[PDB]
Amino acid sequence: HKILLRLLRX
Amino acid sequence: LTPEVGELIEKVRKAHQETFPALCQLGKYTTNNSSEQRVSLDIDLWDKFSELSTKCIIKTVEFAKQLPGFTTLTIADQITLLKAACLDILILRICTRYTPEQDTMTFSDGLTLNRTQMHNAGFGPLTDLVFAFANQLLPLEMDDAETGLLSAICLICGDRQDLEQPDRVDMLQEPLLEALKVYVRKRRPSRPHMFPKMLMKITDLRSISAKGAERVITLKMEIPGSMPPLIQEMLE
Ligand SMILES: CC1(C)CCC(C)(C)c2cc(C(=O)Nc3ccc(C(=O)O)cc3)ccc21
Repeated sequence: HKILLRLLRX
Repeated sequence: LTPEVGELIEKVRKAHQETFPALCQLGKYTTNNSSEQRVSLDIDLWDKFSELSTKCIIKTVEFAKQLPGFTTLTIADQITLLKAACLDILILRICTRYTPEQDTMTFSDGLTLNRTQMHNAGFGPLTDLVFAFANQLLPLEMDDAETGLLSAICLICGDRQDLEQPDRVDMLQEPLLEALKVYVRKRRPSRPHMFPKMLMKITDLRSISAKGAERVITLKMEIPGSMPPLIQEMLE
């Protein structure tokens, strides 16, 4: 979930 | 017309518009890759389509972060919502760029594929349902505000499995449904049947995306290498 998270996390 | 409703509509229309280039703004270009023959999977079409989908997933996440209250939910629930609505939003976006005369769909970089190429790129058995949905969508004459609201209603849905706070998501969706209802009546007052008709598209979208989840499965077997990282995260 990685990517996602990244993404997210913002 | 209400002050709170007008702001919600403006925010969602702006979120959609700023993450979605319209067909009219793009410079359409075609490719010769198996344009006339139907095959199980065209590798060159698949690489272009998989990369374009990856970019579109990034835009859908940017769109979600601009929807009011979305970033206030738990990270777990944002992830659950984005994964559940992923195919619904990509399909609604590709179908918004449908050209009936040539029977084509245009991607965000301008790549325009015909029915046979969409089939060969990876849609396969999904193709006629996606194109039928595009034809049903076209007469609705939706604008950025309505497409954006339909996308937000599909994403912010409390019925998704494994939601930590489904009632919180239900509450967040209610202002969007109300905003869509008044906007549809304010923009098109002569036709008051448009609002539940627009909501029927969401049911069709969920049906197409349920079949789409099965297509991810059959595609993983046909494609040479593994699925792109972000696609694997969203659909597995
Ligand atoms: C389920 C299936 C067949 C396999 C898995 C992936 C490849 C994720 C996929 C993606 C889409 C799709 O609609 N992608 C889009 C790509 C780009 C734009 C744009 O540029 O507007 C819009 C949509 C449809 C079906 C599938």
